[PDB]
Amino acid sequence: DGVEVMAANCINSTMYMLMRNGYNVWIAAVDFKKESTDFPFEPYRFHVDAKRSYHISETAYDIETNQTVVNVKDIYGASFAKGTVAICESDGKITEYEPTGNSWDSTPDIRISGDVSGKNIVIGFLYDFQYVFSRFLIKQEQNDGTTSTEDSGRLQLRRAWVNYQNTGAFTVSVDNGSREFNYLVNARVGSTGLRLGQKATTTGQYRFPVTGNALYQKVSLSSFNASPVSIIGCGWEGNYSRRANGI
Amino acid sequence: IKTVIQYPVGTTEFDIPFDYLSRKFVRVSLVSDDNRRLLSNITEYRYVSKTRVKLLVATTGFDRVEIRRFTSASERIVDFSDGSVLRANDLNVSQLQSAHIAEEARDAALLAMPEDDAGNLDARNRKIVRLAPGEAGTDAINKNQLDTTLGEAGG
Amino acid sequence: DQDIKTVIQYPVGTTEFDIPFDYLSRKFVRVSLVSDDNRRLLSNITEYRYVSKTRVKLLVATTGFDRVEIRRFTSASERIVDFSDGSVLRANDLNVSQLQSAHIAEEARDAALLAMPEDDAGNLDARNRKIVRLAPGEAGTDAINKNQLDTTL
Amino acid sequence: MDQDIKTVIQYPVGTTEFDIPFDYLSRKFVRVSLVSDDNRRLLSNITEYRYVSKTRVKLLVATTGFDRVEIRRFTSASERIVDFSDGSVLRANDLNVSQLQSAHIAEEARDAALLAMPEDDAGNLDARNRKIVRLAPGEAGTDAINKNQLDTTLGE
Amino acid sequence: MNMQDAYFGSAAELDAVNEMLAAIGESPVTTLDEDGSADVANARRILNRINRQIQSKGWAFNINESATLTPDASTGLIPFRPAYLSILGGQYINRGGWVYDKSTGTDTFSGPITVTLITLQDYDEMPECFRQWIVTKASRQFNSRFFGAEDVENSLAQEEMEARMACNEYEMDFGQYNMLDGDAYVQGLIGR
Amino acid sequence: MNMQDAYFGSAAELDAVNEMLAAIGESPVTTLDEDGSADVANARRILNRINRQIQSKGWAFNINESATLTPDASTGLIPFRPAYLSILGGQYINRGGWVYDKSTGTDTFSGPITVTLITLQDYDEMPECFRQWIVTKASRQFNSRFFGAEDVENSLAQEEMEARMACNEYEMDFGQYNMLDGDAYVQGLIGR
Amino acid sequence: ALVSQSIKNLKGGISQQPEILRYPEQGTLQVNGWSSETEGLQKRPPMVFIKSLGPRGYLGEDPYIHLINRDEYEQYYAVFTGNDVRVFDLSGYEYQVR
Repeated sequence: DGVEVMAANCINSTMYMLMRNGYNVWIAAVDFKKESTDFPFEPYRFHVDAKRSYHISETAYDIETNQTVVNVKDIYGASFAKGTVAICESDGKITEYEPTGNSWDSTPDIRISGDVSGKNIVIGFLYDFQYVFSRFLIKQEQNDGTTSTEDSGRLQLRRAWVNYQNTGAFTVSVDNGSREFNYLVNARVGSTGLRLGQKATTTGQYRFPVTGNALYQKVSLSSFNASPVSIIGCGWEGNYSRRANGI
Repeated sequence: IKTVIQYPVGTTEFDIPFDYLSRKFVRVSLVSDDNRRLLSNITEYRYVSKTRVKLLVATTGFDRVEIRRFTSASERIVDFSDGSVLRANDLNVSQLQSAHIAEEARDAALLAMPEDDAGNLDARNRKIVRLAPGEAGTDAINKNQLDTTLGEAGG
Repeated sequence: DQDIKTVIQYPVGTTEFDIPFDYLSRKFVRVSLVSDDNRRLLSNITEYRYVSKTRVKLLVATTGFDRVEIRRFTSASERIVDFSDGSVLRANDLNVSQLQSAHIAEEARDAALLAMPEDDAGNLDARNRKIVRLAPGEAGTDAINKNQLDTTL
Repeated sequence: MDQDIKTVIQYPVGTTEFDIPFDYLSRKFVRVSLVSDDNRRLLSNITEYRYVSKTRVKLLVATTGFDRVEIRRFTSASERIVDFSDGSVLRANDLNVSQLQSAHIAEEARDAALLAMPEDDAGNLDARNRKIVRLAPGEAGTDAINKNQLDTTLGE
Repeated sequence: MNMQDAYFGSAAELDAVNEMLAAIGESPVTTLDEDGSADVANARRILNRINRQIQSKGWAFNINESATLTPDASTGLIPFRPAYLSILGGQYINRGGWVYDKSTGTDTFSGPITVTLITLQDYDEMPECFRQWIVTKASRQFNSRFFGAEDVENSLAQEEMEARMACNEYEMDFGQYNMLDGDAYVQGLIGR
Repeated sequence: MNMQDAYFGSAAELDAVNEMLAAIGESPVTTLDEDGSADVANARRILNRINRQIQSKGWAFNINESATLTPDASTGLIPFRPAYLSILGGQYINRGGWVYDKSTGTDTFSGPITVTLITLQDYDEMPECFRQWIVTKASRQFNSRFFGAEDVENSLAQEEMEARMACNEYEMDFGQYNMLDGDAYVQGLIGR
Repeated sequence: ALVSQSIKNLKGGISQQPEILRYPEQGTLQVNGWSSETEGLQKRPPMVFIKSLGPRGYLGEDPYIHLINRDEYEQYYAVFTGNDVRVFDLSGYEYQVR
């Protein structure tokens, strides 16, 4: 929210860069790892921002309150203003820990729940991957190399679909002037990929209803998750009903 | 009755016999035949362990210490979320909350008069206090009516 | 306990009433006109309408009835969430699935608490109410009505 | 039956085949009993009765000496029909059945709670033409009395 | 888990909407959100209209020829509820939100009036043959309004016709109408 | 349901699903429970709907003209279970989830009532001719909804018509109806 | 009738052009997205946090920063504040400068 980026320099894939926060300055890197994880214990990449691995001390558990108190400032060495802190255990469980009140500088402690002790959690801030489509209009390839649309008659588009490689349970939102519909893409029930122990890989294609005039239906994407997403393509279909043929 | 237990006063340490999903569902209260008061956590008592508690305040004026389970249906112990790995234990605990509420409902019925076996209503060797005089023959009769009517016939 | 949330009764004289509990379906909500001698369940569709999610309005007259009752009665035969193979798994469905069973169980607990409870002395408390009907007792320790008493007299 | 009770039904005798009026998750949860005012006895599957169809049963034992036939649902709370384990594929049937078992137990608690003596609309306790069995002797002036005291004071 | 030992049933309303979506080849929906998904919002709106429309036609089981309407207590006005799909057996026109006598120019009734009434009923409260017609007709409409395929519309046109015949036979089987002994005028002529 | 052997109730239903899959050119499956997918699940849903649709039409073997419904013991309410495809032979209309009477405005019944009932019966315990019709009709409906081919639907339409005739002949052979000695009115006229 | 179009790949990007003129691949908004060559669109890789360099203003309000890449072993990250110079390595350690 108030994080300022300065001096972003990259060596090979890794991209080093320094940030200001309003409380502290730190150095961070972005690595384009493929089929690998930052830390050995985590099952997958845990796409959570400002991530680092912390080993909670054994004594950091209270029988009275039955909570494992974790300090954000003691594990990061800095202080943060706002954001949803996500704490990820080894098995893949993820819990969001929004601050109790008035930023993290005032209240930097996290209560957790049951006994955790030493488990090597991964702590970071969740970031929102958002992408909105252009209007689903009829596009003609033409011959000079540019794409041209036609807008003589209205088009009532009926359904749309999205193709995805793996994804991590993102969501699809359809918005027009009046209302707003949300469709969630995730692993199908009764699928070999979806197993109780393991993470959901969910390869396939998803079709969702988008109804109304083409010019007003707005389709967007959002993840806000620690799981990776991967959208390949999309499509649509509807009733054109042109009035006058174009010479 | 598993969800409700009562202990005589005189000890600071008391056990919790029933399994509970959250510490907030457990209710600790001081019970006397005249008055009854609830105890708040931390200030009035603290948890020695998972199954044991200790009372910080004094128990004067109260005959018994009661521990009862009151599972809240409004709040769910297991919050299912996308992007978090689902577990078999999470599914098992999710059903367990509904099962615990049903168990309290069965016990709460047992505190009142439920039907036993072939219909009827049983008071488990418990007398019925207060009650009102019966206007009609079908209506139950209190001991005052018996004493007056058969006391005069008796004497 | 007096924290019962599923059952509430309002006196007549107002066209609109508030539902104090949350519900999963509109057909799990029961609205009735209650009197000392007569009691009838107001249907949906015709008798009343929903002003909002938490408020109803009576379209009928309450003459002859003293109180208006709103009670939650969730049915387990009608599942709110049905899971199908090949359908996207959503955490909202799992949350609602658990909620329906809790709603029925909470209704069970409220019904039991609404019965006559035993006081702290360990014996049943009638709270100055009179027990009615009560078919005559045949066993020795059974409770009796005055028909048993009058024949005894 | 009726609007408030679903898991309990009683049929008068006079026929051999009876209908199960509720949905169930296992045949062990359906209990068939022969009910009379004096006594009431339970019937076992196969030997005493056999399942005509998924919702109808036929009883092989004679129904003499009894007034009614009761069919009641008893879902096992301790024993879960669906047990979830890690590494196994998640199926919709398992999710449906696991949800239903918790729901069926909840209904059975609701019927048991409603069968307890409720307050009626008039504002007083309603025994609903059921005799109060057991009960302890009443000592204070405003106490419910049993027939032992009624017989005791009759002697004098 | 052995399915033969278990007997349970799902929600009838959910299946009807769920069966409507399968008519165009879409995947099932777990719950009737009505807000998150446009299919549920569009399908239930169509299903409610088709259910209401078919009942208003008038059949031997939903027509109540002895229905009575109490005319309030203080004023004679009778509320003409929108649930009333049709009022017959007399001339009543819903003049101003109230029942109008239309034969005597009066809006206030001293006592209850007997009318032939068709009140709206829940979808699950219908005979199975009528339920199949409601779903098939609604899904056929739901195709044309929203999906609008060609081979799907042709297939559903035959399905709706077949379902309408099944309801017609049930109408005759339920009523058992006769042109000699059940007829209102020939029966008098039979007397000798 | 098969009380003799529970295997037959699942093997037969496996073949029905395994036969609708082949209608669109799909390799057979081996275990129905362990093969979820989104295509087998759609197949079972259509098979279930088609099964009760054909049964609810009314045939000489699934109609019980002497069926009785016991109306509880203390109360007089008959639950209207969803297994009752059609309750005709009277004026019972399923008022509020219970059995109504229409002719008499009552819901409670003193004693058992006889009525012509059609009860939803399992697929595996149907006549073989009707089992073939149910599968062939379901596979034809399963093609149009999801695959929606052209030459496949033309071939399946002929098969459904051919299979329906076989049931019609069996329905006639089962009942062996007579217009002289089986007719309910000519029998009296034949008397001499 | 029912007419359909498909966008095979979402390499695209962002377009400020009017919706009629822009290509199907280009979108209107894209935040925290990595449009890879093989996979059409991906969430950007997580930002790992290593070391804290001190309070805000430790590097000045508007510093000039240069990266020194000499060997695989040594990489220096020189910062010129308003009135001072500071040197850090890629591991976050600070070197005193005189």
